[PDB]
Amino acid sequence: RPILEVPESVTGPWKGDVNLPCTYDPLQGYTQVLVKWLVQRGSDPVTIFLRDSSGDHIQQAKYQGRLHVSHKVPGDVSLQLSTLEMDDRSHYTCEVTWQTPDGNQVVRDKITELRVQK
Amino acid sequence: QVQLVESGGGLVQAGGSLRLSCAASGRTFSSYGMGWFRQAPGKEREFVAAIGPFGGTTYYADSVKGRFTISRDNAKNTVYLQMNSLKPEDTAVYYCAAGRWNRYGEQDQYNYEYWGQGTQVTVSS
Repeated sequence: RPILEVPESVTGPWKGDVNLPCTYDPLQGYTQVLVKWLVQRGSDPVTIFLRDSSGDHIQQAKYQGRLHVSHKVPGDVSLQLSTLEMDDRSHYTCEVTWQTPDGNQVVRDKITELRVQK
Repeated sequence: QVQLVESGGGLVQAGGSLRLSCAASGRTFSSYGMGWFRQAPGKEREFVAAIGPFGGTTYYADSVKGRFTISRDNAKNTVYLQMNSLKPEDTAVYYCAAGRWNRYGEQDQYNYEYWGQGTQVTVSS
C-alpha cells in the first residue's frame, strides 16, 4: 500500500512562511481522489484544507490567502502556511485517499508537529 | 529518537492470561499511535492490536478481538496489552511499535517508525 512521508516535526519562523512536507511514491493503479490537511484539537482532528475532483477548499477564513497545497508533481501534497502566528502551533495531519481499479478505496494519514519560533 | 522496551512475556498455560507492556522514551508519547505485532515460527509477522494517538482509539485483529485489550498510560509513556483466554496459537514473539499515523493504516508495518526488539510469549497445553 502507499506510505505517506511526513517529518515528525517542523519549525517555522514567527510571522514567516513554512512548508509542512507530505509526500508519497504513487503506486500503479492508484488514483488519488482526496487530500485533506487537519489540525488536531484534543481528540478531534479538524479539516483546514480539502482537495477533491472539484478543486481546493480552505475551510476557515483565517487561512484564506495564507494556505496553499502543492499540486504540480504527483505524490507531493505538502502544505505551505504563510505569516505564521503563535496560535498556528499544533499537530497537523496529512490525509490522502486513493481509489484502486476495482473501486475500493485506501486511506493513509500521518502527523507532524508544527513549531513556531520567535 | 525513540527507544521502545517490551516487558511481561514468558510461559503461560492455555486458558490463562498475561499482560505485556511497552515503555517508550521521549517527550511526546501521546502523539504516537502504538501497535503490537507478533510472529510465530515459520510465519510472517502479523498485526495484533493498536491504539491511536491523542484520544486513543483502539484496533484489534479479528483473531484476538474480545480476548485481548490494548490501553495506554500517557503519564507513564507505556502501552499495555492484556492477553486473556490465551490459546497455543497465540505463541509467538510480540513486537511493540510506534508510528505517526492518526486514524488510518494502523495495521501496515511500514507505517511505524520505531520497532521494539520483541518478547517471546509461549502458551502451553
